[PDB]
Amino acid sequence: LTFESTSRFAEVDVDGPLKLHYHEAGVGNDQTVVLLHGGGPGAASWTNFSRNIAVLARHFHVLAVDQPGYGHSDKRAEHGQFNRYAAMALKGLFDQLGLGRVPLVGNSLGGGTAVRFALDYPARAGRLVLMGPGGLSINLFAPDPTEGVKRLSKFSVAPTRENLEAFLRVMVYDKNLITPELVDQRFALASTPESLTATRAMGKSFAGADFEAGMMWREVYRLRQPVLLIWGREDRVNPLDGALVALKTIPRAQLHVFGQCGHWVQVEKFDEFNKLTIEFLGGG
Amino acid sequence: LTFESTSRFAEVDVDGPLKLHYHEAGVGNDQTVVLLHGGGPGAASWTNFSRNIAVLARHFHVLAVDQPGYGHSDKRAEHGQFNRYAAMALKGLFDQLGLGRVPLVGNSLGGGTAVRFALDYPARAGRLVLMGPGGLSINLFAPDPTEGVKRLSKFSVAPTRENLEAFLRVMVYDKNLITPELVDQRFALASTPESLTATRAMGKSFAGADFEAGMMWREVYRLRQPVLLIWGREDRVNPLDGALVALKTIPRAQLHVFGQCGHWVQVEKFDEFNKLTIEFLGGG
Amino acid sequence: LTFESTSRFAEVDVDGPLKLHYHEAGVGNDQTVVLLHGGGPGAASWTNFSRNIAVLARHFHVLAVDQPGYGHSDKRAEHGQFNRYAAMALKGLFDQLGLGRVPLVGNSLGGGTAVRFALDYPARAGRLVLMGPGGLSINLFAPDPTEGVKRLSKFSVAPTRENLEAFLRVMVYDKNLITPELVDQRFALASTPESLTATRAMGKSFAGADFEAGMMWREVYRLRQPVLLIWGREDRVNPLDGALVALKTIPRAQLHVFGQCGHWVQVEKFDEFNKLTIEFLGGG
Amino acid sequence: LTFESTSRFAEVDVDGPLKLHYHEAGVGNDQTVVLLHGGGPGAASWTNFSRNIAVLARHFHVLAVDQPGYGHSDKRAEHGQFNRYAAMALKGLFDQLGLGRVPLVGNSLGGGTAVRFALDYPARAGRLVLMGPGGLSINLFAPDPTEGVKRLSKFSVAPTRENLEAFLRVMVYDKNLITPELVDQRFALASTPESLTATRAMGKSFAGADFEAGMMWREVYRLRQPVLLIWGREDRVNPLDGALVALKTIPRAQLHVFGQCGHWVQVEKFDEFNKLTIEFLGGG
Repeated sequence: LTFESTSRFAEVDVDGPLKLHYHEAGVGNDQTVVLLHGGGPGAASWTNFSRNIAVLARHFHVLAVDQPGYGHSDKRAEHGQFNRYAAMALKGLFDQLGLGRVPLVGNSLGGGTAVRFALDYPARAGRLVLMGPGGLSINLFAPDPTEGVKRLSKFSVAPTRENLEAFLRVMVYDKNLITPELVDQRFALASTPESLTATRAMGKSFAGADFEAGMMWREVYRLRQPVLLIWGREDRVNPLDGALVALKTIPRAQLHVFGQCGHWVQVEKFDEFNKLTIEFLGGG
Repeated sequence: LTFESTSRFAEVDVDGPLKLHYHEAGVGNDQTVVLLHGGGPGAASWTNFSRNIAVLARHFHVLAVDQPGYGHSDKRAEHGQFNRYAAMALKGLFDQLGLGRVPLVGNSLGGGTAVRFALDYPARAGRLVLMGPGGLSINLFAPDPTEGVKRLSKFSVAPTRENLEAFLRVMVYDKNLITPELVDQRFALASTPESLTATRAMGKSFAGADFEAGMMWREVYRLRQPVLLIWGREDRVNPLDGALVALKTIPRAQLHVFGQCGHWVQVEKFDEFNKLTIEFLGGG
Repeated sequence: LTFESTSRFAEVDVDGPLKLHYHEAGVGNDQTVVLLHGGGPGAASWTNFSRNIAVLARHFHVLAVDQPGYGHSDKRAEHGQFNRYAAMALKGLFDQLGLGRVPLVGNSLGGGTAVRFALDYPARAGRLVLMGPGGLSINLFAPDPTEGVKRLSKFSVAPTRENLEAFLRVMVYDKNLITPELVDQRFALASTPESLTATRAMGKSFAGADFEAGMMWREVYRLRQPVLLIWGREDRVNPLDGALVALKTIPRAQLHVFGQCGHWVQVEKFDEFNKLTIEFLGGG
Repeated sequence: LTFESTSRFAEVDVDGPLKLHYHEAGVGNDQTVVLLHGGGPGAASWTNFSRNIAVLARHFHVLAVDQPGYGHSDKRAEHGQFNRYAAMALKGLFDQLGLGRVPLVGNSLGGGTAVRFALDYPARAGRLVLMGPGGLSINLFAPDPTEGVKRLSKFSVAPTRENLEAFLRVMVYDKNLITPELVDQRFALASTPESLTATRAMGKSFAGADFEAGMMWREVYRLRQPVLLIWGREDRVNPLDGALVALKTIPRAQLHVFGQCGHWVQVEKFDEFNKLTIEFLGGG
């Protein structure tokens, strides 16, 4: 399995044509699962899930989708509330691929997209696995913006390698994961005019009209599927107190918390995350 | 595997001779694990872990120990702080069986014993799996005593079948698990003069001198092993808010919460509990 | 000041004529305040706020309104979501009496009504004082129904003196406040056929398809006024964990928690409660 | 009232002579109260409590004590656990001035000292008012170190004007309180060689083998007096989740949380803070 061997494009209609890039693996396997990556500058499907896609593709038909604004998907300068935008694009892709009801796995912004998708198209989303998710999180104790969100904002205003390394270091417990190679690769993708345009567009999208669409903690009481919330105890972007409304109100919720783990559970606790996800989605 | 085929006794010295009953299975397997049951009237090892012992014994050398006051272990009318008493008995058994460092699995009172054991004899306890545990739990939001503890107290004062059924119903989410057969079997064991004597002795043991020994949330910052806390979201005896000091202060802690699950995780979520415990203790 | 001397009636229109009873004191004081009582069987304005009306009436023009279904207000057999029904009745009274923007003080059910009113008619509500409030509370840790709600339901199905006493005992920290006289007085009011009709109508409304209007924790981010949340640490009906979403999402929120205090803050901490309310509402 | 008019010195003995500086006002008022300031670089009694001393001195005999290492009190290069060191200094002052049982008001580091004092010398401490206190706080949700503590450490390693400004900005909700004049005044006091010696001695003491005496969340169940915890909802140094163990375990605890308020409650909510403290301590 390589980036190039798994690479696919589709064109969907979201206020006009929208190119989506995704990775496909495990084509032999009956159970389809959709993977939605985190939203840090320069993030994309293959790098977000590099420790997961091969293991999951042994069990499932994996569709890892670059969200609009990321990777090789289109990077429009203008769009509405991001999670609803991304959810509409994914729904376009489900229809094109002939999918019915499919489980979704999403970290951070991708968790927000997975939830918005499961609320807007309830019959299309099966079981959800959500790692340090946006949208259904509401930090009952942590003052907003969090240390993590403030470092992301600083990069948006001053997109330097130093500001990117600072944001990456508050995303993990083990700061040695933030290697010079990782910083150089993320920064090369994040600093392009097309990426910076998307990065800011996405910021502006969460304030003003349709802010309510981002307050998904108000709505997840309506989810009827099993939902596995996964958190790093030391998440400094979407901290653990953000899990409590979702855990209380989602009828078939579970929560797993990992000590000595920040915001990148799928990287920092890859083996434990892989085994939880395989068991929760029925072993395939 | 039957109650009779697995039954064992040992005599240990705890302020004089103390008979301990336990169940042994998986004698072929290299990794020993000790199971410590919950403390409800009439509880014992075989009935507490009936959905777990056979599955665990495929992977591990299982020692499921009737705590002093329960099952076929001695039921003294007088003893100190219960968890320290039970921990001293277990340590006597470890020495007799020639055990070094062994992981422990404990629900409720047994979780309290497992923790007291891991604090008092730190080199003898490996990984801990603790389900709705006593002792390291401190209910930061729930007024004490909880609905669950009050129903246990009512049975101690008025040991009727009706008061026992009432206490059992607040221990599970799915009240159909509290069958007439289960109520009749627990009540027959709970109502014996020997059991009632132990039941009250144990009550009196948690107030007065050595109350600090029961406040293990003050001490678990010192635990150096991985610890898997497991809770039912709807636990009405040791509610979920009781997990937070332990999750914060134990360096290598994890937490799993099950929605639609009360105080008997090992029964109500037996399959998920079994798989979590097997993976966490290294698959054996 | 007596029940009789302060007693007033108004007729308002909510799907037809609705008689409201209220108590008026401190006439000619510059600032009007409306008090809304809790919803336990036999509750009413005068008995709910007897340790408060005389003191508040030194500073404020006090209107203590019997909500529909309570005291001498009309006791209809059917209504929609209770808080919106009560808020529509209160709006009728505000219009009839010519009130502009008035601060509201509400405990439990009355706190829910005060919030529903402040959301639906934002220009008519000033500062809110909410004591163990319903509606905007969501018990993130406590399994629902709570011990307090379960004892209320038990009375509703078997309206005996013993079941009322059991419900009143989980309302207070100091169970000596639950005197034979209090039990007798409340039982007499709660067991009339009209009062039972109202309590049975309350049950159907809370589990009808109108339930979303009750989930005011979803909506209080919209409140623009200062809001003083007041909780008994030992509240067993609406426990302290129910404060957290409102404290987080109301911009100008404050929270005060009293140790050694249950659900009846205005009785068990009457002096401290009076003093907080007088200062928060501007001294009068 | 001025810095100069209220300035007093005492010599006490803690492993040898120790000069303490304090401010005295309201002499001849029946009730003495001791104020203990927070621990930010350049902090001292007069600047910490300038919006409070004049008001409190109308009701109380105020002693505002510069803790060892701050203001004009001695700045030793080495000491044990800071709160016990400061509590031993305060006991020396109490004995020297002939004080009996005195209520204590402390913010942050000073709240830790007030608690250590109330635990070690229980007959000498009355009612406690603790604002965003250290020591008895344990951040159950917030990863440690907090954004606030990290900016303090950054100043300690690189004691520049820019790093001090960055630390002062996470102390307050309204960043306009952090004026060039405030930064200039604090930087001047914080960057003297004696003050840097004291701040470097503070660092070593908090990560020395004396750390257990700092974990006062383990011990405050012993406090017998009424304790008023006061928190800014937006506290980024000692965040609100740090209140929960103390609120649960102190028998006569109260908590007050101000929305739109950071770590400096006594500055950002000075009027409401003064009024709460005056009422709680008995009006004087």
